[PDB]
Amino acid sequence: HVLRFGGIFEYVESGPMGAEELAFRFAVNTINRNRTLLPNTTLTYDTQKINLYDSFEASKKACDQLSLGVAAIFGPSHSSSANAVQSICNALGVPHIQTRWKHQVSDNKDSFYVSLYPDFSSLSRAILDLVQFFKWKTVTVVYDDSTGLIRLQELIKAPSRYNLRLKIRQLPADTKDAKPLLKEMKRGKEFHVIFDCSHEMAAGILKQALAMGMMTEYYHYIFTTLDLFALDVEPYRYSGVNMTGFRILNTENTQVSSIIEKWSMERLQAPPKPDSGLLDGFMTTDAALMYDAVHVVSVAVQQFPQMTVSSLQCNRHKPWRFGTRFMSLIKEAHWEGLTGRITFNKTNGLRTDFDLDVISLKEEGLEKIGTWDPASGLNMTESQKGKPA
Amino acid sequence: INLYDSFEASKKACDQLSLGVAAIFGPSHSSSANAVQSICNALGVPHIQTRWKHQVSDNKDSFYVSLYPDFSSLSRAILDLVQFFKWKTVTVVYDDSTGLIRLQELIKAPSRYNLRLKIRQLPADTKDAKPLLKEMKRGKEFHVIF
Amino acid sequence: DCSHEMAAGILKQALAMGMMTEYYHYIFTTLDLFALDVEPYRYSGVNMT
Ligand SMILES: *[C@@H]1O[C@H](CO)[C@@H](O[C@@H]2O[C@H](CO)[C@@H](O[C@H]3O[C@H](CO[C@H]4O[C@H](CO)[C@@H](O)[C@H](O)[C@@H]4O)[C@@H](O)[C@H](O[C@H]4O[C@H](CO)[C@@H](O)[C@H](O)[C@@H]4O)[C@@H]3O)[C@H](O)[C@H]2NC(C)=O)[C@H](O)[C@H]1NC(C)=O
Ligand SMILES: *[C@@H]1O[C@H](CO)[C@@H](O)[C@H](O)[C@H]1NC(C)=O
Ligand SMILES: *[C@@H]1O[C@H](CO)[C@@H](O)[C@H](O)[C@H]1NC(C)=O
Ligand SMILES: *[C@@H]1O[C@H](CO)[C@@H](O)[C@H](O)[C@H]1NC(C)=O
Repeated sequence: HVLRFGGIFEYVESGPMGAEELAFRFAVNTINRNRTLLPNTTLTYDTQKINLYDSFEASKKACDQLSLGVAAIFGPSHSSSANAVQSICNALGVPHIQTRWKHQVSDNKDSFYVSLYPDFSSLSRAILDLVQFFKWKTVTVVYDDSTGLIRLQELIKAPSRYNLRLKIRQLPADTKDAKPLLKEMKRGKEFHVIFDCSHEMAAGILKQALAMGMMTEYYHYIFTTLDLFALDVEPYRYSGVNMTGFRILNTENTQVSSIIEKWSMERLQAPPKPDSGLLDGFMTTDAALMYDAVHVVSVAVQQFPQMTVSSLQCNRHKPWRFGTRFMSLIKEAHWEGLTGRITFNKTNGLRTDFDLDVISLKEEGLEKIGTWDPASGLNMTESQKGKPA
Repeated sequence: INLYDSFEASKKACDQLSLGVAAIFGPSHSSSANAVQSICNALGVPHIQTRWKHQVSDNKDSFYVSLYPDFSSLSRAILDLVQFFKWKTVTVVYDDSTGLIRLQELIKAPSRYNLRLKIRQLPADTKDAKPLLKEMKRGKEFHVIF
Repeated sequence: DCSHEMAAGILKQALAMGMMTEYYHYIFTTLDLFALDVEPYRYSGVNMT
């Protein structure tokens, strides 16, 4: 048996394609081999290359894929294109997967989509638990673009409950012009910084702060990104700095590291950039989310054997006859992947339960110092250091 | 047009441009206006937006105008009013998260002056303002902006 | 008190050790201070003389 998926990827001109497409093709190859699941059915796909930051081209490619006939469209990363693809697949009833966080409209009435990216409400309360553990009074939150203010909503609302002083600054459009901003932060004399940006932006900010001579024993940085292992701590390890972040890729598991070395040769197929200050040979988190997304789609479609793909039409409003049952089978599968266990909130379809672990910069590198959970709060080995009778 | 349906707005815009018009005065909701703006920017037809929507910082569309006042200038006017009134502690109360996009200069203004900020969000329904007003009275501050 | 090559080496090691603050003041007895790279330390607020 055969089954086709819908892949939409915002491509880059020249070089290799995006790492999400590499993870998608590698994951399809590892489902087409290694017969743990899907014995009677093989999986094919169809990838399209759409324009960066456009939604009409995304709608055209989604209608081309739906006229071709797919099982589930794997949506893009940009917010407006994901909104358009969410609208068309909601109107046609085809299930949708998001590997990237988008701004959720509160009064939107859609139910034909899931997003395996962790919710920033739970991430924001994880940051709140970490800043409550460190006993801070004045903190400065630095973001890059305005939508991050949506992503740190509970951090903004948290001075209404505690005695936490909080200042907020925005990084400029030019990535190398942080020197006035870091000069102002050095003049203001704050030593408690929460950065909210991508890992490449965080690497550029950290390098320009090293050129600023900022980080010491006094300063302390908390990064909201989940790609802290992509950075190199070689020019920052011996300076006594307490960079702290969150992780979701449980590299302690052996099969996870097997996936790491299975993706390492395709990573080094693309040339690295040593000037960027990024450690090559490591998974970005969205590739792991795409891997776990198509794996949980695979274990959901394994339970449904009568999956027939119909070439639906955008110009008509005839929904798929299997879309409701397939979505109501997707929305509860407890597949164990590279991001820990995967569960979906049944109210909205957003991933709100996960097992992060907090990492910190030690003198030997980045080490795991604890574990965050939504129900269990924040248990860590440092708090359980002194436990006498 | 239906409530919050970007594909329906896309289909109506396609049918209307197949009928042929000069310019389109699009919807009042942000996602459908974004889809209609992208479609008419791809097809060259001008767009006129009445209500403010969130602008993506790196969208290269140039076939659209907006007639709501820009919320950066509104935030600067609000900050001018607050700095005229000589205040220290304020409570920003919003309902939709895009208001945090709208009043971003007011949140950045503690880096400028010695302004104390308390920011609260109204609940999902409309009749449950009373617990927020009870928390407002119990928090013992008076300068409230909505 | 060293050569300018050892001065560049000890300056890179001091940058890696977080010595490049406003507190630290450095005096070099070598006469080749323009031979050193002025770029990665001139924004750190150090006092090199
Ligand atoms: C599916 O999505 C739902 C989204 O609506 C999830 O509901 C949300 O659940 C979280 C986690 O339980 C809630 O988080 C926290 O807030 C409560 C306090 O709210 C209390 O005050 C509110 C006042 O308006 C009420 O609305 C609440 O119902 C309740 O009256 C805290 O008690 C929680 O605390 C954890 O954190 C604090 C420190 O901050 C500790 O004191 C606690 O002991 C514990 O350590 C949370 O902070 C959230 O309120 C809730 N609702 C939303 C977002 O609207 C739902 O859980 C989710 N389900 C699954 C399965 O994923
Ligand atoms: C920073 O790290 C040191 C050693 O790792 C630790 O003793 C200290 O408590 C940390 N925090 C601060 C604020 O210095
Ligand atoms: C997590 O919490 C449990 C008890 O709640 C504790 O036994 C365990 O040691 C904690 N994990 C770590 C890494 O400290
Ligand atoms: C460093 O030089 C500045 C002048 O630029 C001076 O104000 C400051 O006191 C000096 N600091 C030390 C530690 O010598």
